Amino acid sequence: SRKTYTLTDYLKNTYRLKLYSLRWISDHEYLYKQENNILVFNAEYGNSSVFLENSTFDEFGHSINDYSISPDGQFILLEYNYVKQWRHSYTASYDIYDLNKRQLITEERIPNNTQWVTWSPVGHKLAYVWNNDIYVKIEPNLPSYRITWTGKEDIIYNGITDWVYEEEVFSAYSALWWSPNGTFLAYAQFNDTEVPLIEYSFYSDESLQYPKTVRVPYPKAGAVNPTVKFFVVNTDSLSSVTNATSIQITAPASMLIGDHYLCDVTWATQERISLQWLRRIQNYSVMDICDYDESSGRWNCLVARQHIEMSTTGWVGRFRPSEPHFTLDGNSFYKIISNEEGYRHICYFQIDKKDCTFITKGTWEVIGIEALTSDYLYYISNEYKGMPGGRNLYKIQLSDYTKVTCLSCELNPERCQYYSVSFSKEAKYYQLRCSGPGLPLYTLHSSVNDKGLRVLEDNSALDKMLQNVQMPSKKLDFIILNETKFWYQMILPPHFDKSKKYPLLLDVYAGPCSQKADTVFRLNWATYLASTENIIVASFDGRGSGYQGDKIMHAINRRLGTFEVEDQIEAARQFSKMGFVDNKRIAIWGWSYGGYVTSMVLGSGSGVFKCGIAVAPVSRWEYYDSVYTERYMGLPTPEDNLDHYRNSTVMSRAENFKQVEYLLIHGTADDNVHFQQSAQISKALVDVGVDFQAMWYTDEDHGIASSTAHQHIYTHMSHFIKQCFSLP
Amino acid sequence: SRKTYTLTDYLKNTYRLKLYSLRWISDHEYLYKQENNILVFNAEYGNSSVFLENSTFDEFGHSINDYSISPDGQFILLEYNYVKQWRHSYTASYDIYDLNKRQLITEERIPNNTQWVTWSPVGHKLAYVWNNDIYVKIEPNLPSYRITWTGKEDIIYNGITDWVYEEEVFSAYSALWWSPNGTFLAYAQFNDTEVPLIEYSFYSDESLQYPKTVRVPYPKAGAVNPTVKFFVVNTDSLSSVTNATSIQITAPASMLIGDHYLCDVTWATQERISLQWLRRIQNYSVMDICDYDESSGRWNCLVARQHIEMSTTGWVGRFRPSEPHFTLDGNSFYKIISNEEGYRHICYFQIDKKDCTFITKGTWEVIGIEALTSDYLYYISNEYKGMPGGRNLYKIQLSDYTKVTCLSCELNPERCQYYSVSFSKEAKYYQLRCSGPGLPLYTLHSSVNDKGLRVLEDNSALDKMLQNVQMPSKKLDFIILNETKFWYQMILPPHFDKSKKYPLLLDVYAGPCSQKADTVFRLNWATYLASTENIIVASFDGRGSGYQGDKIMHAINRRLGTFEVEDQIEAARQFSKMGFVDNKRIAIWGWSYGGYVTSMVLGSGSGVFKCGIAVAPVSRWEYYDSVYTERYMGLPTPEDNLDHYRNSTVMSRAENFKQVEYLLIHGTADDNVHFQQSAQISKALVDVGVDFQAMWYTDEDHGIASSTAHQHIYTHMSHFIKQCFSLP
Ligand SMILES: N[C@@H](CCNC(=O)c1ccc(-c2cccc(C(F)(F)F)c2)cc1)Cc1cc(F)c(F)cc1F
Ligand SMILES: N[C@@H](CCNC(=O)c1ccc(-c2cccc(C(F)(F)F)c2)cc1)Cc1cc(F)c(F)cc1F
Repeated sequence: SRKTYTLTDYLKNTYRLKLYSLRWISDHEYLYKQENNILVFNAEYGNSSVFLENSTFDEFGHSINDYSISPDGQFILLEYNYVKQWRHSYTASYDIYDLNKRQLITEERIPNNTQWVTWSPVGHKLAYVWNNDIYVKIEPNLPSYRITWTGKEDIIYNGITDWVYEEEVFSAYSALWWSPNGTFLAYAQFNDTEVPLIEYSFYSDESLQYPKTVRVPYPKAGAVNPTVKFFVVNTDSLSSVTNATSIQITAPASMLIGDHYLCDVTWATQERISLQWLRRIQNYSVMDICDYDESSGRWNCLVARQHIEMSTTGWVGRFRPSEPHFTLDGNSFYKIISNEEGYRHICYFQIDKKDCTFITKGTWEVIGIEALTSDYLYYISNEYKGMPGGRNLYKIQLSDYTKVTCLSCELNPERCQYYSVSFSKEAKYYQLRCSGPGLPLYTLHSSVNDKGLRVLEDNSALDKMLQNVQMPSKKLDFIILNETKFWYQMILPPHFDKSKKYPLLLDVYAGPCSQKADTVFRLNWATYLASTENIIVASFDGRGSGYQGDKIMHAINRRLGTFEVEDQIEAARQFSKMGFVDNKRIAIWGWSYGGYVTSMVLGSGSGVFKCGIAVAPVSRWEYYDSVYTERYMGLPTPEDNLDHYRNSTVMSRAENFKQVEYLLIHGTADDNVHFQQSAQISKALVDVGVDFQAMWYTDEDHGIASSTAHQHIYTHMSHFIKQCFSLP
Repeated sequence: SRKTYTLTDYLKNTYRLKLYSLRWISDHEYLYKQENNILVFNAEYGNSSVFLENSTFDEFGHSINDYSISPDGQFILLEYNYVKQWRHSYTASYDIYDLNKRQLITEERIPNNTQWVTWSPVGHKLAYVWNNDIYVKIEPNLPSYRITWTGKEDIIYNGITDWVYEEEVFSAYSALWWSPNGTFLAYAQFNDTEVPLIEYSFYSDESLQYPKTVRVPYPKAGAVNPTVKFFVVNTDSLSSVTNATSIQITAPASMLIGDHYLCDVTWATQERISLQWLRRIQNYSVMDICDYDESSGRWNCLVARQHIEMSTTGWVGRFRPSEPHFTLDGNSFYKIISNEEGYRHICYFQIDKKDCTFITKGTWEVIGIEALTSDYLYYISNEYKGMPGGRNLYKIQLSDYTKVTCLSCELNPERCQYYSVSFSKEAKYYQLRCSGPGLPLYTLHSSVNDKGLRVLEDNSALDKMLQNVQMPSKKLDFIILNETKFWYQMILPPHFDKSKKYPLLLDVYAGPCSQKADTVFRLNWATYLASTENIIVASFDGRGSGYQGDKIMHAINRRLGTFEVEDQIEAARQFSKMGFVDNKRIAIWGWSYGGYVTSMVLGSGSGVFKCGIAVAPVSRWEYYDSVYTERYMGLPTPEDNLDHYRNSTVMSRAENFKQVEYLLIHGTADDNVHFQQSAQISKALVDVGVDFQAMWYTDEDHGIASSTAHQHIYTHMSHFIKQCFSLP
């Protein structure tokens, strides 16, 4: 093949991966969009066709960002006027459409700048947050009853996460939960009153004559956190002329003794909701189970049905403690927790019994509980071929815990080692989403039979074009460092000749529970570098990395900026112990956590690496947010861990940068890793007379994700590497 | 010579220029400091010796930043605890010392964080500003009477300039004027109430967990300006138990019709003070002369003793209108104004007569009036050898306006063509400060005789070492472009060979009234470039440039970002029309205004220049301060000049940067040219997919002047140039 995967291929998206994005609404009915056409595929027969023609909204009057169909097939929510806030959060505008009655509503509309909105999980009620206050609407035209009255901007958050909760805990803007009926609106309240603010400049269009100052309630390590109250309200019994009563659920006693976060809300039954609470020191959590006193109107969390989760070697959970899965009756649950040997497995609990029973075991981990039937529990794990880089669907028999069937391991062993799954309601049917090492492969299935009905997308189009191009290949292997196996992955250039010396780029993330070596098919920067510029792009999962059990993962506990960084160096040495590395031309790079590691590595003065790029790096843990930082580091106080805190900064390593070429890039409106962190590094290197290279990106955040800038930054970075490696 | 002026020579200050910094206190007595020793040289005889021994303060207890001896020889003010604000402004701490009585005061001390402080011009009174309010102290231990009560931070300024006045109008923090007696404290009041704020981040020591937001009352072009009131108060008649009465002087009527600034305060006599007022549109100024009604207690500005200054071709004054010089009686004054042909010359005014009389004329300008006697007026001009790059002391006979004696032209024609002057009281004796083309040369003189008593410093030390080093030479010449002569200066490398092709660096300022080509000796970056890296470093004074009369200077009126930029390009062409320029290797660079021009030139797509560095550049005039920007551009409104404003941005030229290599540098804590200005450029270039090089400087201002950073920046820029020119 004469052609090659080029920078412009990557940047302009020459070769598209096709996804198959479906959405179940019954136990056999899902949706697929097509040239604006919302079809409804019937997995049971195949006699699928129109649900909503593409032209239905050619007159609508606005560009349509997203849609939500009420579960009861009666309405469609129309999300237009999208405006991003943080990672998950945004505000939008919303119109409701009567499907049964070919008509768009016009009365008692859902207001512009709405923070969140969602259907009741059965029926067609609407919960919406606007101005920090929650509103309910039983019918798509009746006035909305105001649940909360305390919403103040950047102080009181009703039904929605503040910044830290958004990013660190829940990964959504939304702090609302429906009871599977439609009766109860569970919601949390966040008081940011004494949280400090991060303040940075936003410059906007050329036209804006004074830069605006952005101000964000953001708790850095050891600062004052937000506080949380949790409430439940009845939706049915809602007088259109009395301010509703929301029954607060107070937390456990072991929690109220001090700083705590709310770290899970999972409903069990129509009148039973679970909560999990985490202490500010995140090695101790508790789960409450609370029933509705149908005569009293209160909520009762039986001290005898609490369940403690804790760790002596580390923190609780991968990032947070896992969610529980309740059986129809809601008297027992399944939950992934760490076992005695330190492996995340499925433990089966009874509401009232302290001890659970491990219904899976071994040297490997459960990734997620996916669905639970009367007969089976389905879960994804990296058990197959002893490979933590891999993902598969498995099936366990409820009536017998040794009847484990792998549903995916065998379908396409060569093409498909990284599965994910989407189940129909009642888990009647399921989609498998294969992500590598071959091209993504979407296929549909029936639980009952296990037989593979239909191939939904096999990307053979993409595959056609790829035969024309000199693709890199991808080695996934381990090396042994103690009696421990540490996985790496290399992206080998085309026609890789093991006797030649290739230049190597060490691509780094390295954060707690990271996994940079996997079986996933990717078309990114690395592809352009290997293919066109004949650069091996490595990645390595050392200590602190996840899915290999608490011994590797918690190795980094209270010691961030150490083993993970050192393993990264070690890994490089080992690649040059192999024979294909021009050890006069090893580079490093990374973004976010991985920019930090790349900065630490460069400052280590191991003289292994020539140059390096840090994108949006952490430079000092006291600058990052409390909930992340503390999870690993605890409190920056001399009675706690102020020592490793002060010992793990990039600035303290500035002298050693004399030995390297360094490119530092930061977006200026990074709400997350504040430009501050990069500004401190620069100042440090300036103070010590080290030259380096810098780039900022005006009005850009942690993603540097705008079309123009993403192009600019990968371009810029490309030259830097080429220059560093001397490539004409 | 084997050695060369190296980067490290420039950066580490290998070769020092010696100054001779004296301060007159009588008509024959001045001071010189020596290894901490404050001597007093008696120019009359020479029998000079100790005034204050170096050890006098080895016990003082603080590091001493500065000192001020009261005019009546009785006290010394001790300024310690210096803390910079803007260009001139700062806060400090002050102790008073009794010279007559070998004792440091301890009672009713001058308070920490004092904004300004000054002796009465005769006697030993003290005026001090603190918390925006003025305080007077008749004796160094008696309580201080509070003159003003309205001082509010960042809103009310009594006795001190706000940001824009500091930088643009007066060039001091101080808005206080003593009457030559010690009777009257004239002061101005600045109301910033509706001035917008510039807000930027300041990051501080590593330790500061949240960056601080700096907020500064700063009016961008066409924003709401500060307003000014002016007051006079009697110091003598000051009850220690009645709030003083300050007599407001209101402005003229022609002023109060709209926006205006106060643009000069010069006292005439013990009971007569001059003011000048400038309209917000700065082509019209008025001067008030005001006498004290000794019975009334008012101030009277006789409408018949007003004097209008205005321009049809430009703005009034070089930057502001010039100060007046009053004769002993205070009934007439001398002032530099522009003549009928557009040359800044000395016009002689009578208090009551509209017209003045030009007592100098020609194609050349008066730089400044230096002293006036009963017999002579002394002034500096660039008249000699028709050279606007030169500065000389001249003398005119009051009794006869043709008796013009040049006091300096002839002393050392080869060494000395750039003089400045310091006069004793009554102008009995004078120091000449020669600044080039030779090594600075400081010499003392007597007015009466004109004979050169003593050589004070001849830098022959510096001259010794320089004979060891391969110094660059400096050609200063003109070229003709229309029937106009435009001056340039080249810094030629050692052993310059006119038949070889040298790479050329065009060093740019180019702003209104700029002069980059002069006879001054400099040891800067340019020196290292020419000497060591054999790079010609040129500079060129095109239209908009000063000291050559209103026709060149006002050429740029309402057209900033045009002729000045174009002439810069033209200049380059002309250097490559000569034969020593490798025209495949012309670069451009500049700081502040010059950063702007460097950016416009690079954006011109004249493909004359290969690379270029912009330090701290203006990028869009609507981002700069009102008082500077409006002086040249008027208002950014469609009924005014919104057109040239919007047509003169660097962002609009972003496409053309594809043709060049570009280095953009900004300090992040630039209170002056906000990092905004650079942040908008970068954004523009990213939007048009242009690659460039960027460097920010954490917590640096428009000076990038901190010791570590100035080193870093000149280092970084050096590599960039070398790289661009391919120099090993
Ligand atoms: N801010 C950090 C986010 C880390 N959290 C997660 O990735 C994450 C991912 C998933 C979940 C999550 C959400 C719902 C349910 C679960 C559950 F199933 F319970 F495990 C987990 C919780 C947290 C990452 C980060 C880390 C850095 F060091 C840095 F500099 C920048 C960064 F953005
Ligand atoms: N702000 C600009 C000021 C340059 N200098 C002056 O304006 C100035 C202003 C006033 C005077 C002055 C002060 C006292 C008395 C007199 C006079 F009375 F005229 F003798 C003039 C002398 C020089 C410089 C500048 C210009 C820019 F374009 C830019 F982007 C940044 C900058 F800092």
